[PDB]
Amino acid sequence: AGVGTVPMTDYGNDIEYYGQVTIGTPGKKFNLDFDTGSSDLWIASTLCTNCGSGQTKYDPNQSSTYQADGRTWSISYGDGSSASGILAKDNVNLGGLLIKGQTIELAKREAASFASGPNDGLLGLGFDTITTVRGVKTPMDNLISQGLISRPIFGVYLGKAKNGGGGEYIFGGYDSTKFKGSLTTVPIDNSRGWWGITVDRATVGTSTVASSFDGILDTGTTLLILPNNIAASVARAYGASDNGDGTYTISCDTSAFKPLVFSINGASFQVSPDSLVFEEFQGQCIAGFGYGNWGFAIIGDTFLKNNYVVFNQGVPEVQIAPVAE
Amino acid sequence: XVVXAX
Repeated sequence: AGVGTVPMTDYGNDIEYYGQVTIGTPGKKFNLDFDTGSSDLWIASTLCTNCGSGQTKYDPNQSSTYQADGRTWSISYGDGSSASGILAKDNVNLGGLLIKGQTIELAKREAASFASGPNDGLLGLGFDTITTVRGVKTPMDNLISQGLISRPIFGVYLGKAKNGGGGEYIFGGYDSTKFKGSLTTVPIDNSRGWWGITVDRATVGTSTVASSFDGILDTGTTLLILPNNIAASVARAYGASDNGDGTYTISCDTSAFKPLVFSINGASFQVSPDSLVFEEFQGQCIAGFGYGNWGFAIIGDTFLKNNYVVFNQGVPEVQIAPVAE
Repeated sequence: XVVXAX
């Protein structure tokens, strides 16, 4: 694997994607979820009292480069999960790039969904205006300032379980084998600390199911979550039925569905028919799109496993192109 | 599902 190249592991039916990170000296490998919707780097530690027995835990005592920090932290994600603990400092090796002196957040407590998932913690890739502790420099901030990347970018390829899973993150570069055509440049709004974009319209066949709306590119959100009127409008196009819990029940037979097409900055990006079905349970299928009571959409893995994204922290802007498949 | 710092 090339410099700053991190091969990802697809968990379940495109639930999430994690990669290995080496923390400490001599260091241990941690499977972290790469999240563009958050900016805190936290990991399960031996200070943890409700952590999974399966999780790999960071042990201060076994890293000769650990440095104590008197600050505490606590986070609350949008799916109701959380974690809390203490700050510390150590070295993080991301794809061969050794970030020296990264602020790592060691978990003392964590939600049970963390304890039972595949992750040892999270790597956040949002802007630093949203770190939970003021003054923390995120890993991207550090790669740039330590000169480990020459371009303030990361290229993201998320695979489809249907095709073998996988995925790959490249810090300071991108891979044109993973996409097709020309990249489209889309300006980013980071005023709320996220990768915000504007979708000009959404169509299904010849029907305009939605006009322009804002969304955030979130690699760490499984589905495409839309504001209530938009979701409703999309579901009507597919005969999906509201399960009343932010999810829809859709036909398992996607063969007749037309793709959901997003018009972003003049180009067409889609959610292929197959991605319209998230999961099949005892012959009932959950749709790849859901609803939330937000004015903005959460453009999650349903969309990202269909379109390659180059994230530029410097401008900021993104470059999108249809995945090559 | 999972929905990461809202």
